[PDB]
Amino acid sequence: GCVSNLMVCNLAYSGKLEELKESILADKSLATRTDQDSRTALHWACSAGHTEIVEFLLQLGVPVNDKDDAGWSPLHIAASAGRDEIVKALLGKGAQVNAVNQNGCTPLHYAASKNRHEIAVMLLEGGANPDAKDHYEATAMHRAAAKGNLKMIHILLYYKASTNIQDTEGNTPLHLACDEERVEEAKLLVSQGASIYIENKEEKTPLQVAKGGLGLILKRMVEG
Repeated sequence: GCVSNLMVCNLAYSGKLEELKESILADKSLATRTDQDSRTALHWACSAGHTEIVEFLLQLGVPVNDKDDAGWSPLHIAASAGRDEIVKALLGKGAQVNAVNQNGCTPLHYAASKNRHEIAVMLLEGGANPDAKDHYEATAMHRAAAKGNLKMIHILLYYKASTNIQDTEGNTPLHLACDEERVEEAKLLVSQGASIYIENKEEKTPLQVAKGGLGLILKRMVEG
């Protein structure tokens, strides 16, 4: 498909490595020329998962942190699209782990919302802030708890993510775990220090949001 008004962007998106290599080597300025969405060949190669094209552009020494018109960096694009090897390559060239797009999302928010375990680890090994808050003051942990992703909760706890940050509705990840009936996630969160006392904007603790017996189980875990 024609994703760009820029030839080199279409070549990068469609995985046309040799043609892209010919064009840029012939005119190295094409490597950083931007299209209608303010994207270069790097953004499109990240989107379509063309690792070798990404590696080519990085070895050329293109910038790795330029944002398109929606605030997306290559690292956002690679993390969202589940491009494990490209995320590794971008972190190897000092990609901004804590960059935010126009929704205030970091690459880790996307790793969390799409259950991308290996990418979350690479981002966190790379200095990602586990407590980065989006425009709704929500964290990676809010997403993991809401979706019931135990493996992702273990990753975020290992890298020292807080369990008690309130989003704009006053909900901690434990409120969301209780509301979505994520029983084993709720119990893990409490066992690791998630507060049963914090009230959301409806003046409810996680115990009060919890349904059918979960509230008493969590209360007993903290109070005996």
